[PDB]
Amino acid sequence: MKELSTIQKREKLNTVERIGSEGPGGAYHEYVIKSNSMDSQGNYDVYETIKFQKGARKEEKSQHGVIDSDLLEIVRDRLKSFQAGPFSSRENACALTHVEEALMWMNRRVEDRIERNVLGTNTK
Amino acid sequence: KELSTIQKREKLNTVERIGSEGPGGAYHEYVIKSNSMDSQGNYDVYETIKFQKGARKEEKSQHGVIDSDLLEIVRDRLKSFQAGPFSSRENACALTHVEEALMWMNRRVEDRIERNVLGTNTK
Amino acid sequence: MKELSTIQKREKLNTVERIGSEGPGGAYHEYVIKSNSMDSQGNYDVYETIKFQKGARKEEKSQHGVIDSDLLEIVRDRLKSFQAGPFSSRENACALTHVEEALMWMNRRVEDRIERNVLGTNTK
Amino acid sequence: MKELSTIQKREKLNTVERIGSEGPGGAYHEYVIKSNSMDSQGNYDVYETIKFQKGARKEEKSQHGVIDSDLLEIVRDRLKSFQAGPFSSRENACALTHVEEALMWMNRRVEDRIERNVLGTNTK
Amino acid sequence: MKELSTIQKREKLNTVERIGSEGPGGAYHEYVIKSNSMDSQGNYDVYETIKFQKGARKEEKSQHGVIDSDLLEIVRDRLKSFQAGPFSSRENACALTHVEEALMWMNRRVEDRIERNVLGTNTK
Amino acid sequence: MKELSTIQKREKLNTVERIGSEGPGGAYHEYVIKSNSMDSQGNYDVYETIKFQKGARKEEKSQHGVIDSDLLEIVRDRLKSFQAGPFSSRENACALTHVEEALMWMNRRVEDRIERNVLGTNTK
Ligand SMILES: Nc1nc(=O)c2ncn([C@@H]3O[C@@H]4COP(=O)(O)O[C@H]5[C@@H](O)[C@H](n6cnc7c(N)ncnc76)O[C@@H]5COP(=O)(O)O[C@@H]3[C@@H]4O)c2[nH]1
Ligand SMILES: Nc1nc(=O)c2ncn([C@@H]3O[C@@H]4COP(=O)(O)O[C@H]5[C@@H](O)[C@H](n6cnc7c(N)ncnc76)O[C@@H]5COP(=O)(O)O[C@@H]3[C@@H]4O)c2[nH]1
Ligand SMILES: Nc1nc(=O)c2ncn([C@@H]3O[C@@H]4COP(=O)(O)O[C@H]5[C@@H](O)[C@H](n6cnc7c(N)ncnc76)O[C@@H]5COP(=O)(O)O[C@@H]3[C@@H]4O)c2[nH]1
Ligand SMILES: Nc1nc(=O)c2ncn([C@@H]3O[C@@H]4COP(=O)(O)O[C@H]5[C@@H](O)[C@H](n6cnc7c(N)ncnc76)O[C@@H]5COP(=O)(O)O[C@@H]3[C@@H]4O)c2[nH]1
Ligand SMILES: Nc1nc(=O)c2ncn([C@@H]3O[C@@H]4COP(=O)(O)O[C@H]5[C@@H](O)[C@H](n6cnc7c(N)ncnc76)O[C@@H]5COP(=O)(O)O[C@@H]3[C@@H]4O)c2[nH]1
Ligand SMILES: Nc1nc(=O)c2ncn([C@@H]3O[C@@H]4COP(=O)(O)O[C@H]5[C@@H](O)[C@H](n6cnc7c(N)ncnc76)O[C@@H]5COP(=O)(O)O[C@@H]3[C@@H]4O)c2[nH]1
Repeated sequence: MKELSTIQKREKLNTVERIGSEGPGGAYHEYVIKSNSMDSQGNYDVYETIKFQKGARKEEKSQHGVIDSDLLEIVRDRLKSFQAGPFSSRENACALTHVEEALMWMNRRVEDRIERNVLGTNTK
Repeated sequence: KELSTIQKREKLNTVERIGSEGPGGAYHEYVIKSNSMDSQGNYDVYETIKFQKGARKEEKSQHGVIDSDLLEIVRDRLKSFQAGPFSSRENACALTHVEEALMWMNRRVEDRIERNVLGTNTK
Repeated sequence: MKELSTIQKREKLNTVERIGSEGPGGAYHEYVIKSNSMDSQGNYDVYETIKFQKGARKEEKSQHGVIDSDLLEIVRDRLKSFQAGPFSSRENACALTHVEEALMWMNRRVEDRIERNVLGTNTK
Repeated sequence: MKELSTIQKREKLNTVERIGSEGPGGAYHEYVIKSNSMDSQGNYDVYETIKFQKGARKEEKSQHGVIDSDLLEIVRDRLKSFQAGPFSSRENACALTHVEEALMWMNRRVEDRIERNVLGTNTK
Repeated sequence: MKELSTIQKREKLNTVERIGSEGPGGAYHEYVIKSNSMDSQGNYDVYETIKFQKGARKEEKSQHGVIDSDLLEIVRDRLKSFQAGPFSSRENACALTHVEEALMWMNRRVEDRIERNVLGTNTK
Repeated sequence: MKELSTIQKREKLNTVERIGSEGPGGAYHEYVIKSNSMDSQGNYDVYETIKFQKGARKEEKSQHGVIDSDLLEIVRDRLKSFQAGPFSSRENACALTHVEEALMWMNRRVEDRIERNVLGTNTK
C-alpha cells in the first residue's frame, strides 16, 4: 500500500497515496487524493490525480506537470482569502506565514541553482 | 485572477483562480497551466484542482481536496528529495516550514473539534 | 555542579537544580526550584520538587511522574490567560507561539513513536 | 471543567487542571498534574501541585512560587540531555529550539520591563 | 537618550545612537556606533556613522545612503564565513537563518511594493 | 566577484563588496556599500565603508570597529520606527521579529562564551 502518513490523525476528509515508482531525485511524481467517504452509489466522492514535472521542461522526453510551489501558491492564496473573510483564525495566520516562508525557501533554491547554472539539470 | 507568486524568474507554470468567491470568501477551484506550449497551441500542462466547497456530509456540496492534502504531498516529496542525492539546506528549511504549516492546520481542525464548530460556517 | 545555567541572567526569582543521577536516555528525572530569597526565619521562600516519569507507566517499579508536555501546557495556559488580561505583551505572544510549536513537535515525536510502535520502550 | 485542553490527544500519561481562581493578570497560579492511571490502592499514581509566584516577591504576603521560565529551563535541560544521549530525534531538536526561543522571549520581557521600570508591578 | 537600548546587556563593545531628527516614515536615517572604550588620546577607539537613503533615489535632493538589506547582507556574509571556519556554533547557525529570513521578508516587501506600483513612494 | 550575491535581485539601490583579505575565524572585516546609481558627475551617489572589530578589543594592535549586533540593532530600531509610523507593513513585522531573534541568538553566543571564559579569545 502507498498511503501517506499525515500529521492530521482525526477527522480526515481524504487520504493521499503515492502512485507509480520512485523517479528522479528519489521522489515520486504522481499522487492521488481520494475521499474517506463514498457517494450514494458507492463511489469515491473525491478521486484526484496530481502529476508533477518529471525531467527538464525542455526535453519532450519529460513528464510535464506541476511543481510544488504551484500547490503552495494555491494554498497561500486560499489562506489569504480566508483571513480576509469571516472565518479567519490565528491558526490560519500561522499556517499562512509558514507556507510563505516555505515558498521563499523554494525560491531560494531556484535562485542559487540559477546562479550555479544548474537549474533544470540533475545536479546537486 | 492570475496569482502573483513569490517566484519571479524561470517560472514553469502560472496559477489562476477559477470561478467566483465562495464560502469564507475564498476560491475553490484553481488552474495550473504551463508557460510552455505544444505545436498545436495547447498548454503542455493544464490541470484543475477543485477544493471541498460546503460540508462533506451534505450531498449538494462540491466535494474536493483540502489544503493539508497538497501540503502532505509536498512534504513527502521534500522528504524524498532530502533522502536522495540532490538534497539541500533550502529544501530542509522549506520542509520544516511545510511541516509546521501542517501542524497549525491540524491545530485548527482540533480547535474546531474542541469548540464543536468543525464543518460549520462559523469562526 | 548541578545548578542550571539559564537564559535569564538578571533579576532571577529562583534557581533550578538537578537532583539525583542521570537516568534513562542520559537525562535527569528530578529537579528542584528554590527561591533566590529567604523568609524572615531564614528559610527558602520557594522549594518545589518536580519528579518526571522514569520508566514505563505500565510496569510498577517505574518512578511515576510528570512529563515535559504537562509543564509546557501549564505555561501555555498561563500565557494565554495573560494575553487575554490587562498585562499582555508582544514578548508574551512570541513566547506562547514558540511554546505551542514546541508542544506540537513533542506531539509529533509521540505520534511518530506510536506509528513505529516504540512508545514506552527504550528505543531510539 | 478546569481541565486543560492539550495539544496531544492520544496516549496521554497525565491530565492537567487549573486550581483556584483567576488572579493577578487574569491567570491561574496553581495547577495539578495527575495520572490517567491508577494504583491497586485506588489513588492516582501521580498527583503533583505546582504553585506560581502571585504578587511581587518583595511583598511578604504574596504567594511565593515558581515562574514559567523555571519550568521551561527544566524542559530545556532534559531535552539537551536526551539529544546528547542514545534516544535523540529531529522532533526533540525542533522542540528544543522552540523552547529556547520561548525562554529568550521571556527574558526579553523581563529586560524590557526593567528598561521601563515596571518589573514587579501590575502594569503593561 | 538617543542611545539605543540593545538586546545585548553585558560585555558590550560599542554603543549605538540615533542622530538627527525623525524623518520620512517616522524613522531616523543616520546612526553612530562608538566604542565603550577610549584610547590614551581620550577619544573613541570607534566612531562610525551610517547614513541611510532618505527620499527616493531618483530625486537628487535626497540624502542618498545605505538601506537595511545592505547591512543584513554584510552580516549574512560574515556569519556564512564564520560557519565555514574554525569557530562555528549552533548559535551562529540560528542567527544566520534568522538573518536570511529577515532578508527574504525585506525582499518580499520590495516585490509587493513593485506589485502595487508603490515602490519609491511615501505610501503603505 | 567580491560582489555579495544577495537575496534581493530586483530594483537594488546598492551593491555590497568585500574589501581586503580573509581575517580571524575565516571572515572579512571590511565591506563597501556603493550605489547602483551615479550623480551628475559620474561619481557614486553612495560609498560607505564599514570596518569590523578585528582582534580582541582589549589588545591594542587589533583593528577596533563595529560588531554585527550593532548593525542589527540599527535595523531593529529603524523597523520599529517604521512600524510605529504611517508606512508600516506585515513584511516589516516579520523582518523585525527575525532581526530580533537573530540578535537574541547573537547574545546567546556572547553569554555562552562568557560562561566558558572564551569571549575575546580565538577559540571554538
Ligand atoms: N524552470 C524551472 N523553474 C523551477 O522553479 C523549477 N523547479 C524545479 N524545476 C525543474 O523541474 C524538473 C523536474 O524535477 P525532477 O524531479 O525531474 O528533478 C529534480 C529533482 O529530482 C531534484 N530536486 C531536489 N530537490 C528538489 C526540489 N525542492 N524541487 C524540485 N526538484 C528537486 O533535483 C532535480 C533537478 O531540480 P531543478 O534543478 O530544480 O530542475 C527541475 C527538473 O528539471 C524547475 N524548473
Ligand atoms: N472533517 C473535516 N476535516 C478537515 O480536516 C477539514 N478541513 C476543512 N473541512 C471542511 O470542509 C468544508 C469546505 O470548506 P468551506 O470552504 O466550504 O468552508 C470553510 C471555509 O469557508 C472556512 N475556512 C477558514 N479557514 C479555513 C481553512 N484553513 N481551511 C478550510 N476552510 C477554512 O471555514 C469554513 C468551515 O471550515 P471547517 O470547519 O474546517 O469545515 C470545512 C467545510 O465544512 C474539514 N472537514
Ligand atoms: N503514554 C505516553 N505518552 C507520552 O506522551 C509519553 N512521553 C514519554 N513517555 C514515556 O515516559 C517514560 C519516561 O521517559 P524515560 O526518560 O523513562 O524514557 C525515555 C527517555 O529516556 C527517552 N527520550 C528521548 N527523547 C525524549 C523526549 N522528548 N521525551 C521523553 N523521553 C524522551 O526515550 C525514552 C522512551 O521514550 P518514550 O517512548 O516516549 O516513553 C517514555 C518513557 O517510557 C510517554 N508515554
Ligand atoms: N524579579 C523577577 N524576575 C522575573 O523573571 C519575574 N517574572 C515574573 N515576576 C514577578 O512575579 C510576580 C508574580 O506575577 P503575578 O502573576 O502576580 O503578576 C504578573 C502577572 O499578572 C502579569 N504577567 C503578564 N505576562 C506575564 C508573564 N509572561 N509572566 C508572568 N507574569 C506575567 O504581569 C504581572 C507583573 O509581572 P512582572 O513585572 O513580571 O512581575 C511579576 C509579579 O511581581 C518576576 N520577577
Ligand atoms: N529601488 C529601491 N529598492 C529598494 O530595495 C528600496 N528600499 C527602500 N527604497 C526607497 O528608499 C527611499 C528611502 O526611504 P525613506 O525612509 O525615505 O522612505 C520609506 C520609509 O519612510 C518607509 N518605510 C517603511 N518600511 C520601510 C522599510 N522596511 N525600508 C525602508 N523604508 C521603509 O516607506 C518609505 C517608502 O519606501 P520604499 O517604497 O521602499 O522607497 C524607499 C524610499 O524611496 C528602495 N528603493
Ligand atoms: N566584549 C565583546 N563583546 C561582544 O559582544 C563581542 N563579539 C565579538 N567580540 C570579539 O571581537 C573580536 C573581533 O572578532 P574576530 O573576528 O577578530 O574574532 C572572532 C571571529 O573570528 C570568530 N567568530 C565566530 N563566530 C562569530 C560571531 N558570530 N561574531 C563574531 N566573531 C565570531 O570568533 C572569534 C572570537 O570571537 P569572540 O570570542 O566573540 O571575540 C571577538 C574578537 O575578540 C566581542 N567582544
